[PDB]
Amino acid sequence: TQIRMVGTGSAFSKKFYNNSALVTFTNGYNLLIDCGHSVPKGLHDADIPLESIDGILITHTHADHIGGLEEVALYNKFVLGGRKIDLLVPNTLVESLWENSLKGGLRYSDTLSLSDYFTVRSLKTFTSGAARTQLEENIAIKLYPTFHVSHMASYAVGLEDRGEDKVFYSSTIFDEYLIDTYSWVFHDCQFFTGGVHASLDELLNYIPEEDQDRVFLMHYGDNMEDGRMRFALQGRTY
Amino acid sequence: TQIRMVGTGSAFSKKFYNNSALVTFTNGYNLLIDCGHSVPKGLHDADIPLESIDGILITHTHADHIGGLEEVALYNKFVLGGRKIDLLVPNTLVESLWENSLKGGLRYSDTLSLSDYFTVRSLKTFTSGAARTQLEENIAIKLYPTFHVSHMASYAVGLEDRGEDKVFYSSTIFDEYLIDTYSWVFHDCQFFTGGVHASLDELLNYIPEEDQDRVFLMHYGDNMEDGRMRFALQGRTY
Ligand SMILES: [Zn+2]
Ligand SMILES: [Zn+2]
Ligand SMILES: [Zn+2]
Ligand SMILES: [Zn+2]
Repeated sequence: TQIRMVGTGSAFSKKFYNNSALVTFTNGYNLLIDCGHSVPKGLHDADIPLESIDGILITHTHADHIGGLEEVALYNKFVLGGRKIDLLVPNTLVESLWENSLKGGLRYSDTLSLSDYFTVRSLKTFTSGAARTQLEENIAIKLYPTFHVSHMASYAVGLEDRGEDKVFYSSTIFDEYLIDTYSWVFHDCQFFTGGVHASLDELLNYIPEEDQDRVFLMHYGDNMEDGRMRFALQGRTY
Repeated sequence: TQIRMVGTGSAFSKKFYNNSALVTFTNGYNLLIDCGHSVPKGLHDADIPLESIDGILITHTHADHIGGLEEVALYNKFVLGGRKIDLLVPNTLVESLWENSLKGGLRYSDTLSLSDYFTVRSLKTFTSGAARTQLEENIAIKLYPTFHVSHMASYAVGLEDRGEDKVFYSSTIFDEYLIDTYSWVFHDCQFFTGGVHASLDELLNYIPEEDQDRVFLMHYGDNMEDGRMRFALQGRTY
């Protein structure tokens, strides 16, 4: 079980791609978390063919995480002979994904629903706590509803491979009640206080406890020229 | 009056940016045609600061031409002290731009309408022919409704500087009835017959007339390793 950060920058970064995770499990299952407009290019830069993708997980209904979904359905239905793959989407983000964010239909293959391009795996969610959803024989996913922008639902995902909790992926603002009960933690990081992201200073305000060895930062601004926490390096495996 | 192609690739290209034109007129007016998700990065690569942008023209309500509009409003309202600039939008693409394509509101500066981030210049259009709309003392724009995808309106733009027709920008499928009554013509080009783009072979089917000196190709696929018509070179001025 190893992870590869396809992109690491924020929504408006120009040096790094859209923050997306490329997780490959012990049973050969390759999972991608979020697929923005520049994520398929980040996959083409990392020299991983898109034919190896088995499932895609979605935590946003915004451009930087769903931008490349139309391109993925383009590649699968046209070149790959309509290979319908997994689109792991939480239940509350299903109707908001197709009818709204994808204009109720794709551009090049106009009208059809989302079930024609992907095998929609509606994951279970609610608002007062976490939620577990099994996928394969040893692929489990814990979903935590994170607060990003008002009147919109974002989610954090945890991954369990054959029982053991492997990595906690936040995909979120500075949430006071964390769980890091996980081996590794990748957390959204910002360089300016306020807004709709967890800032670096807010992370250092909750840091004297030596859990810093586990924390990894991501989803940051473009001016990057940079305490025990190590940033997620784009193009670095495991 | 010179043009600079910021990006030249199609929606799914990875080597070139989103097809966008950077036009600077004789009166110092700098105009950008279409602003997709990778266009602000294409501006950062071309070493043109975004503070010099005077107006933005929109011919699509799709991701590859409106993706970067939220980033432009981000830069202007936050860093530039709320410098409201020109957003040249045809009349029929106004209500479809804000309520639908921009989720009825931006992410980082949540609720407000489009008039708070830009000075909406509603351009005049109709479906049976071209339409002229004056902007400044010597900035005129001719809008031709092009057919892209069904049940959606796209537009081609022509630019007249102090009277003379300078360039015809198609931004479209293979339209049989063209006007090239213009000095220069930039046309969408595709490498595969069918779809919703004008293909290269369809252009060569309408080519024995020696008007090829005027035609320039753009908005093409990524496999580019390539009759008198010359392709638009990314990063080439005038
Ligand atoms: Zn993100
Ligand atoms: Zn987010
Ligand atoms: Zn285009
Ligand atoms: Zn188009």
